[PDB]
Amino acid sequence: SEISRQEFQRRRQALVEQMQPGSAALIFAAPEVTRSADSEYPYRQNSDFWYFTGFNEPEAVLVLIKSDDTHNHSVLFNRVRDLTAEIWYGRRLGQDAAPEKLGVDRALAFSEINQQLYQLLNGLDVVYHAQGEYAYADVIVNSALEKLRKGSRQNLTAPATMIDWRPVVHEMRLFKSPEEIAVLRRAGEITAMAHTRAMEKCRPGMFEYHLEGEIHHEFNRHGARYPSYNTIVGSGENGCILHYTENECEMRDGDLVLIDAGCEYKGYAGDITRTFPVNGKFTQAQREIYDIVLESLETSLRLYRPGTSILEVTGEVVRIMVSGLVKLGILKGDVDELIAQNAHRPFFMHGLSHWLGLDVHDVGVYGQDRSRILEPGMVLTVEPGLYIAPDAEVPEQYRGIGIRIEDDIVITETGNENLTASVVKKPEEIEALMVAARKQ
Ligand SMILES: [Mn+2]
Ligand SMILES: [Mn+2]
Repeated sequence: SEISRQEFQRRRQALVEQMQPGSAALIFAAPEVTRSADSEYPYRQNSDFWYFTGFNEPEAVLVLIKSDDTHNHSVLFNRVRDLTAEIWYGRRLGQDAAPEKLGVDRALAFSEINQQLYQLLNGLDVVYHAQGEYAYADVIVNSALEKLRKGSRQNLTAPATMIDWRPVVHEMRLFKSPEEIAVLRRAGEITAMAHTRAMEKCRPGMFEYHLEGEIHHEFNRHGARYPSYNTIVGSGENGCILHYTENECEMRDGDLVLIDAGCEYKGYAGDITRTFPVNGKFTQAQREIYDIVLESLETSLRLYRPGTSILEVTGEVVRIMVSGLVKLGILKGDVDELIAQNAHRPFFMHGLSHWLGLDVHDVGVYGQDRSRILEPGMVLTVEPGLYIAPDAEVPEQYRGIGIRIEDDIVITETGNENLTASVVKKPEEIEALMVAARKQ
């Protein structure tokens, strides 16, 4: 699945629609990033730029100009085609194929941007710019405006009003279209298949990074070349570290292993977290902590729908965590009192949900304490967890236990759709899965 050319145009129009007459929106592409010396990291396009263009190239600037309520055109600045640069690095689009390929009106050379941009801005009243996003962008836009302020003798005028378009654009990215939901849906299946794979390959003696390998390979097998974020494979005490990415330790029999890994498919992120026994059989202590986290997840999945909020559902989860923690001796006291004093924080110290989209931790306003009312189109993760420090003053059997069980969902008109439910989470199911795999 993917975003059709019709859709990028629709997005560009949706933004233009909100623009004031006599203005221009400048959206810059992401700079190339060094990994070491004359080596660069696999290029990743700025998410906002990509959202409107789907163009995976550096040194590109999309300009949307709006004259009035029905008159608007677009200018794209991108790299000039060049034969030496194309024999070495990859094929470029160039100004000639650009207008047709990217659905833009005019396509100029990036090398000409400083000679061209001020001409495009001259005479307008407003210019939408994400000031501070990129330093190279700030230099360009500022000198275009300084040329305009300084050239009144040449009859040039600079738009006195600058407006950040991020709030507007991010508010748009917050609500997914059916096309996007279809992409994310695939991102979910791919990530789910990867998680199922790790569970089936896991054996005591294997290193944590080995499961990172199996996960990344499965991503690749379905056309998702890169992970949306750095893979977490924390076994034993490592599972207590939220973003444990070193994955350097040998997975031992008896310990649990928490895998937090997601694929990047057509620019969209997949978040899945699954915790399971390295040996395929949960101990009673492990099962006791797991059940509380699983109930938090299952209940939240049941609760999430239009009308509620992340804050509201989180309350139901805190309640479940405290109740369960008291029953095991991890917490001591009256449930309602412990709740009121937020007694779960030393064990569950992060949010229950984040927006999900082009960025794992997607854009979009949450509202104070993430209280915003959920509406159809919003896509989020559902990820309860309990991390009992190795030196926590609680019954020994719970020390060094880290468990998270994260699903990705879409708020539908009546409830929500679970994009990552194709990878098992119930303990009997996880055990059955691992046992079936260990035959062969
Ligand atoms: Mn997440
Ligand atoms: Mn995650």
